[PDB]
Amino acid sequence: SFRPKLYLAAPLFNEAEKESNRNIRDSLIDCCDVFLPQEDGLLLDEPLKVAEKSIYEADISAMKNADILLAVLDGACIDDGVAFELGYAKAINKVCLGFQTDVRRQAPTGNNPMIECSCEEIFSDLGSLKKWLQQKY
Amino acid sequence: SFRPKLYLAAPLFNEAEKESNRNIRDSLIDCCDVFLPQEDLGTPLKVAEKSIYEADISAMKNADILLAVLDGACIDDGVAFELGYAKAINKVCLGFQTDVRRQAPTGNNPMIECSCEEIFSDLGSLKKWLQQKYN
Amino acid sequence: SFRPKLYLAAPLFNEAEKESNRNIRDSLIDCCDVFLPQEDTPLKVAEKSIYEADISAMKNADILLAVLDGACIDDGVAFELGYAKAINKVCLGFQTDVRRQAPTGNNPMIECSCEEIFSDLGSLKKWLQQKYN
Amino acid sequence: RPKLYLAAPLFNEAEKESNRNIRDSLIDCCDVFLPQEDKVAEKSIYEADISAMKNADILLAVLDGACIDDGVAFELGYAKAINKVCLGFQTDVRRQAPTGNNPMIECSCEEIFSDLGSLKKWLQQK
Repeated sequence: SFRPKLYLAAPLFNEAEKESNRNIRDSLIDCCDVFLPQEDGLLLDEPLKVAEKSIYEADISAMKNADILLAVLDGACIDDGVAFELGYAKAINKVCLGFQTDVRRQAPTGNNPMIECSCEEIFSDLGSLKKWLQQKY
Repeated sequence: SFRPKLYLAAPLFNEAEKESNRNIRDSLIDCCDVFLPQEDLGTPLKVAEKSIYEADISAMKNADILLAVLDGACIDDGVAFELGYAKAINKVCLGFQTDVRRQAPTGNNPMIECSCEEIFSDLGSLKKWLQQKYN
Repeated sequence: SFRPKLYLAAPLFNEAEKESNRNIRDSLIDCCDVFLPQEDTPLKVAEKSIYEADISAMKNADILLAVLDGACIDDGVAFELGYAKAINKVCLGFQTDVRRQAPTGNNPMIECSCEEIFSDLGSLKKWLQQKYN
Repeated sequence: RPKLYLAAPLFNEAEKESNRNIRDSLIDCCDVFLPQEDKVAEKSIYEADISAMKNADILLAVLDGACIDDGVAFELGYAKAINKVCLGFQTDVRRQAPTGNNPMIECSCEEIFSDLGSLKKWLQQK
């Protein structure tokens, strides 16, 4: 089969966000290995600058290990952790994709140019994401 | 060595932000060559975004220093992208922040907080700090 | 004395937000009767219609429940909170987000504007019964 | 000489300087209350902003920002409810949705102004 490695970059600050990341992960598991930052032992609010540093390095690793970075763009604004991770993964030449069901945008003209142009594709639904993934490989 | 290469990652969406960024540039233009995205119709959207994007990537590759202005209701997603991109290609990443606001009561998101070598709250200290690093 | 009328002021911009609102409403439908704005032609006329619909629905409400979660507190939620407080409804917040405005918590207009802010649907419904009897 | 309440974010010195640019701009037409100039610490902050909002004729809410500020929006709503003339000032090219501002904001503001020259001129008629 070959199971590509996927890193889900996504806000994880309330249970709706965390339940929604699980949904995306369960939808991809028959395709791809999925790293989920919220399930990777280290979560902040549960040692301040050492927890921060531990979270940071664990995320950098997981990004380096992945083939794909899926960035969840939903929210009143695009989360800054997600944007940073999107730019880092682009610069080390990962395949970069966006997931966006939200009606809100940065400006009437859509997402920021650095988000819109770094994602090869931005998807509004999981099925299109899954078919696009299978044709890419 | 020459004058160091500062790229200014900053929100530029109203006239306050644009003036704020000109103020930052004018104070550094003794230390560093400064790239301001806002200064450096009949345009189809997709090729517009591409050219703005490509030029910023190219400027970022050509910088020694990325300075990320972290102020605002949210940290700008353009700024946060540029920080991650610059950090992955091993630039010097600094933050500038004057807002009282944060993501959570624990501070900035750890990716922003741990990727900036330092975050400054006043230009004088930032400028002097760069001066010590490069003599 | 019948069932109290409750207005759910919440962001409704994606299916996760819309589902989460439905879950708040379902949890409360034994206590109270819940107006759900997501459950209730040019755009200049569509705005004032939603506006008037919502305004009228807050005026006929007893309780305003404002969910504060998000990268920012939604501006509509914030508008509805202040509009409901000025006409003397009971104003309550619901907040599961670990995020705040400052490292000192919510904006004080929000913090003192709400009479209490809950993190469980459990504790909130208990407060209301022990309030009304 | 109406009394005017500036609903404005005030969390960095760019925002605060920008506020005083608005208020100094209009101090020939109207009196302006600036919240940045004028447990229990938050309660006092609360009690004073509402009583100042009460004494105002006009609420002008600056909408610029990556979000419309919740404090500003709270006061916009409060001010509309007790029947002030509510207006907006928006220079930011950002919007909530690609269809403009939230309908609670757009329709509670009688007019949304792009520059102070227009705002200045509109209050001449009122």
